[PDB]
Formats: sequence, structure tokens, C-alpha cells
Amino acid sequence: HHHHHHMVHITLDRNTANSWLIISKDRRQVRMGDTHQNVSDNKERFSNYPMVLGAQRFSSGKMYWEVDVTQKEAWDLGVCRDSVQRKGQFSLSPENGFWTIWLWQDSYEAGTSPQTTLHIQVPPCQIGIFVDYEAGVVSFYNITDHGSLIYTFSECVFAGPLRPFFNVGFNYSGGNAAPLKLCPL
Ligand SMILES: CNc1ccccc1S(C)(=O)=O
Repeated sequence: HHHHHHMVHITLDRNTANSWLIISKDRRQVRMGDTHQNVSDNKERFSNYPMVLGAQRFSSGKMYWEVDVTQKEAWDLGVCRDSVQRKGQFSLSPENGFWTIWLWQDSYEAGTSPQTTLHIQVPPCQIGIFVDYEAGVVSFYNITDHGSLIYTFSECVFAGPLRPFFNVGFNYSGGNAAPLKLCPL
């Protein structure tokens, strides 16, 4: 792929974070804390899952960014509507405003309804995410495997502004503490 030149500088929005997340000073890394992080509740915070949004909102154009997932056992990445539900239980699907892939229990899947099996020969340490707003496309790339395509959502019906979306995952196993990191341009 030749999407690198649409690179955008993404930062995390503290105000949207689940109350157990720890966002770095530069707003480029997030990890699961071992407890509540001593913040007030607000209507923007994801309550049920270890999720956070990017600060940037996109309503046009082509955008590209990269995320480091090294040594994590579980995570979700992609984009979502600015108006997605924050409280209670929900599935990651385009019907609910999410265009995502994930790792869970040693398998990679795209957040369709129902979910789609991904075929990845080289487990990725960094994921590239490409959004073409006008075309209705979200694509995922394996940076560890020379940029190979992972998955394309096409005919997307965004139906509003988009925000970068992250889930660091739970750490019940003690093997998923590592952060998600936004990689330098
Ligand atoms: C960057 N991760 C971090 C930061 C502070 C404390 C512990 C960790 S760890 C390597 O145990 O996930």
C-alpha cells in the first residue's frame, strides 16, 4: 500500500477513557491500570470495557495512522462514530457505529455482524489503519509483514464524524498489561 503519505498525528482523549486506563503525558500511549485511576465519572467515558477515543474527528478526506500492539493477548482497533453508545453492554459492529478488528484467544477477527475470521500468517506487532471518508472504506494493514492487507470494510455508512477507536483489553491472565502505542510518522 502507498497510504503512508495521508499520515495524521493521533492523540488520545482522556475524557472518553474508561476510568481504569492510564494515558501517557504525550497522549500517545494507553494501558490498563491495576485499579480505578482517581478521575471523576462523565457521560463520555466507556463504562464496561477498557476503551478510549482519539481526540481527532474526521468528516472528509483520507487519513492513515499506525498502532503498536507488541506482546498483547487481546485488543480492538479501528474507527467509530462520534455518537457511539458509551454505557452498558454492546457489540462492535457497523450497525452500532464501529469499523474494527481485534485479537482474542489467539485468533484475529473483523467486527462484522457476525464476526469474520482473518487470515494472518505473521502475527502483527504494528497495525496500519486507513480511512477514505468519501469512498466509504476502512482498511487494516500488517506493518510487520511489509504492509500486507488484513481486512477492508467497504460500502461503509459512517453517518457522522469518525473518531479513532482503541480497546487495550482486560488483563485477567496477567499477560495483557502491555500498552497500545501510537507510532511515529
Ligand atoms: C509501558 N508499560 C509499563 C509502564 C509502567 C509500569 C509498568 C509497565 S508494564 C511493562 O509492566 O506494562
